[PDB]
Amino acid sequence: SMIAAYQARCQARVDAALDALFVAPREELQRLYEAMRYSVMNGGKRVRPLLAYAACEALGGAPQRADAAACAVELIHAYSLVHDDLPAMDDDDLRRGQPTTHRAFDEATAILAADGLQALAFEVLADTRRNPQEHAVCLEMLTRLARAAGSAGMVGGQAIDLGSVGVALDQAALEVMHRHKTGALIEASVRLGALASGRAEPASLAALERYAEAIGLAFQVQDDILDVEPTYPALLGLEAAKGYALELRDLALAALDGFPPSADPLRQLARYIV
Amino acid sequence: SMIAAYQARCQARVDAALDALFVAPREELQRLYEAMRYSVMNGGKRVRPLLAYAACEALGGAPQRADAAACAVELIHAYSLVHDDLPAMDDDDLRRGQPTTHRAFDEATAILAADGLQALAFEVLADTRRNPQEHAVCLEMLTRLARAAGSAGMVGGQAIDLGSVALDQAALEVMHRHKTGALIEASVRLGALASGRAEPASLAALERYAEAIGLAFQVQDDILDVEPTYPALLGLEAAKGYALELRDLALAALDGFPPSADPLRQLARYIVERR
Ligand SMILES: O=C(O)CCn1c(=O)oc2ccccc21
Ligand SMILES: O=C(O)CCn1c(=O)oc2ccccc21
Ligand SMILES: O=C(O)CCn1c(=O)oc2ccccc21
Ligand SMILES: [Cl-]
Repeated sequence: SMIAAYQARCQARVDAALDALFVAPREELQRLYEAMRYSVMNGGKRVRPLLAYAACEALGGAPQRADAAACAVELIHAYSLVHDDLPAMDDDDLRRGQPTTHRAFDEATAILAADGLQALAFEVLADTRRNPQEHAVCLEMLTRLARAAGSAGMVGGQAIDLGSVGVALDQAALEVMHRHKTGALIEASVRLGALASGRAEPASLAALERYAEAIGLAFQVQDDILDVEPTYPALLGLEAAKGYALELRDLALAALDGFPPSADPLRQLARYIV
Repeated sequence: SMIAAYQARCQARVDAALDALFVAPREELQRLYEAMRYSVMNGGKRVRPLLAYAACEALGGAPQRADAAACAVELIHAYSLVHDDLPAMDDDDLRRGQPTTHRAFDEATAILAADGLQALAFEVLADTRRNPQEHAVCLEMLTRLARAAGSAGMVGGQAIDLGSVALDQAALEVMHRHKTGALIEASVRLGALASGRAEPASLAALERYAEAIGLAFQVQDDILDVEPTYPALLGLEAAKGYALELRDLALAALDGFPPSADPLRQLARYIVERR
């Protein structure tokens, strides 16, 4: 497909940029940096970088402009999964058949590596060589990532989740959890790409935000559906869940009304998800 | 010396600014925000904020200019302590007699509250209302904090410590300079940036200052514990002498600074005069 090729391009590109970030500045830090590299360079699909690049293109920006954005959102993502894997959280020994970072190294080193990955996400955005936007735009990219990654966004979502165990969530509560835990960062990926284009305007930003809201949820619905083929199918029944995923794809496509052909990657992604 | 009063003024001010950051934006996030507040609003002495304010004043800036800097360095510091307390690290039930965050709440919540505190540190610096410097200066503050807080600074120092075992003075100093020095130095740097009057020579001198006091503090601390350390490496009396040498280097780095740098001078003396 066109989307398969777009994904593969985004993945090669961001991977090359990320791989360069993990050189220990001195010998004593080698194992720390190897854990950082292990936590990031793990064959992930890089959906968040794809979204940054595609949002950048949708507004007419050359995609290399979003390199730093793409790296930052992937760094946030990766750190979040390392902390999530720990015994006090999800306690996961394996991710796609490979040991998780605390299992491959040790729990302290995993905690620290991921802590350093979060810092690096911000470092890369603030670095006007790696992220060479107008300074006001660099700051807005930082602001948006920090809000989305923190306790009002992704980390907050993780807290809502742990605070809902043993409660039977209704759909509205489930969606509140998803919008925080995964939606904030998806939205920030699109927002930061769009900002990197050097052509953002408030109307186009608001429309891309509607797009992102839609596809973020659509990812979760469809994930639950593929698991079958407190979940969307369990709440709704399998068939109504499938209908809901199509509704989300339609909201996503509608948000892109008026965009030029250079938004086709975002349209194609919305279809691919469902 | 008025250093105690300077410290108390810096503490009240930064505490007021920090306390305002822990309002949950909706109900479902209340307990997370409470754990964040619990992890920061613990009566700490706020040395890093003190440094940001004093560096700002040392360069003729009004101190409220450094409010965001002060908050950001304290947030990084507070998150680092919460993760350090965790069972996989130092495994402490107590911090100054009070239950650690993982005990008062739970381990996941401690991990997450601290993760959120790190994001907030960057949020506060990038927020041009809370940190109303020129844009280029906001970015340099962000750059410096990020580098100091991450795997090449504070987190790296934590890894070096974890990774160490049979260690010589140079290697001990490498560990300290990362684990504690980087953030101490960034506190001074950010405050100086916030003055609006930074320049390379002054920045460099303040960096020498920060290097010196960060180390002096660790030397004096080992000396007081008596009661792989500075006294064991050097002998108790040469360690005491080395603490004075570090204070002197700190004070020499501030040669030529005006009287408004007096808080930094008094702080350097205080570090080696305690007990
Ligand atoms: O599994 C693969 O390697 C290709 C699958 N794949 C694709 O074709 O487009 C995608 C967009 C986002 C994530 C995965 C995608
Ligand atoms: O802890 C007190 O209230 C008095 C001790 N104290 C002081 O007098 O100045 C200080 C600077 C930093 C940390 C502690 C300091
Ligand atoms: O972490 C703290 O707040 C207490 C330790 N501490 C202090 O009280 O004065 C210091 C000066 C330099 C480095 C650490 C110092
Ligand atoms: Cl389709």
